[PDB]
This record gives sequence, C-alpha cells and structure tokens, in this order.
Amino acid sequence: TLAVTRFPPTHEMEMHYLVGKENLTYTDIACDPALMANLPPREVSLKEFFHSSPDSAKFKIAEGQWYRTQPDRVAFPYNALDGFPFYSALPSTDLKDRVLVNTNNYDEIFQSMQLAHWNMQTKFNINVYRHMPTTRDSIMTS
Amino acid sequence: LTYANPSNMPSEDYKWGVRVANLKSIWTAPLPPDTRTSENMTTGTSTIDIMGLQAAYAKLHTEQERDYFMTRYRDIMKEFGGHTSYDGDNRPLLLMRSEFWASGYDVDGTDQSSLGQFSGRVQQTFNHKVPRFYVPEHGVIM
Repeated sequence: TLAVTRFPPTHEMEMHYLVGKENLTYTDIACDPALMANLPPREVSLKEFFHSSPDSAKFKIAEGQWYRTQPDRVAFPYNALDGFPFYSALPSTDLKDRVLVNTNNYDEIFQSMQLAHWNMQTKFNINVYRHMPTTRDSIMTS
Repeated sequence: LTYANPSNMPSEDYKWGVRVANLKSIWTAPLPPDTRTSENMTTGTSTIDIMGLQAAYAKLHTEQERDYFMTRYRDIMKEFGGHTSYDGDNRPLLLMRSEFWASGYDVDGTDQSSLGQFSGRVQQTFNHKVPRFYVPEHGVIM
C-alpha cells in the first residue's frame, strides 16, 4: 500500500503556444480539419511554451494540440511569492526529468518542516481469514 | 469590375449593362481555368517520405476546395461551420428574387404574300414582391 501526493503542474511562466510562437501561419491559427488530421507530429521547444526557455529543449506535440487545451495562467505578481504550490523554476531541458515531477520546487511553499512536505496518521484496519493453528496449540507441545 | 466611374466602363456595359453569365451547360460552365491538372511533391532521389506524401495530399485538398467552391471568404467560412454578415464582406444584401419564363402568341399574316407566315408576340405578365423589410441604415435599394 503506497501513497503519492501531487499538485497540478502549474508553472508561473507557461505561455499559450500561439502567443509564444511569433509568426502565426494558416496551419497554426485556422484549425483546418484536413490539415490537423493529416500531417506529422510537430517538434516544439520549451521555448514556445515558457518565457525564457532555450530554443534547444525539444518535444513532439500533436498538430493542433494547442486547440484542444489551455494552460493555467498565473499573473507575474505571483512568481515572486513563496507560499503558493506552483512551479516557479523553469522546466528541465530534459524530457524525462521535466515530466516526472520536480518535487524540490515545493520546498519554498512550506514554513518549517522536519515532517517533510506531508505527514499522515492512519489506522490500518485489516482482517485476514485463514486456517491457522491457534495461539495455545502452537505453544502446546502436547 | 474595379471601374472608378461610369465614364470608365465600356459603352455597352453602361448602356444596357454588363454581361451576365450564360445558363449552365457543359461547355458554358467549365472548371476554373486555374484548376490544377497535376501536383508535384518534391521527392528525394531514391526515396519518398511516406508521411510527407500524406501531408502533400492534405494541402492540395485545401487548395482544390478554394479553387472549386470557396473562392469567396464568406464561402471558405461557411465550410468551417460559421457565418459572415453581409457586413463582414461588404456584400449587397439580396432581399428578393423572382424568376420566370416569358411567352406570348404568334400573329398570322393574311395578305397575298405573307399568308403562311407568322410573327411571335411575347407578352408576359409578371409580378414581384419584396416582403416588408427593415432598413438598418441609410442606403439604396436596387
């Protein structure tokens, strides 16, 4: 029995693809069914999604993916505030790492902590039905 | 017809009016003259991109549609499932339309020389009704 505590991936600097990629072509803005439904996956960079991010950290997205979704939006007034369970830092150039959550970017959200990020107190009420000896019949050489 | 002034339009175009289109025949409604009879996809010397080809077809589609049916914005729009006000493309609004076939009768000649000769007399009573209409702004009804 395992536990996993997580926060929605809200970054303080994620931009709408269409707003971060400068020149808008017919293919990006029109959402032509014929087009989206028929060309290869699009390779994009952490740069068409994050405000400072390197042009170099790439990943493959489905054409028109920007039209099936919407990022969360956090005003700049926030990115300078500790106490908000959001992603401050920039992604992780690397695919893997920048998907499997970057825990550490939550250290600043808590006060003091020698009980990690989260603590739990539970009573595990289990009940197993067997065919066991018995307490007295085992200690009873008999 | 980008005529500036009636003093710029051909004599007979402004005397009797510009020529309207013939009633749809086989030879009287050819395919758009700029209609593609082929489409090249620049391929590699000893390989073709199976995925690029796919895409090639998606683009030609969008082109073909514009060529045959959506030569008009208001038209490329409608095929998107949207609508455009006659105010979006500044098009005169068609309020009413009447169509009919004009006929008459023949007149029988009866003198020594034109007995067995006739002259067709085309008298056609017609009527047209423009239902009441709310004029949004100042303008002319042609």
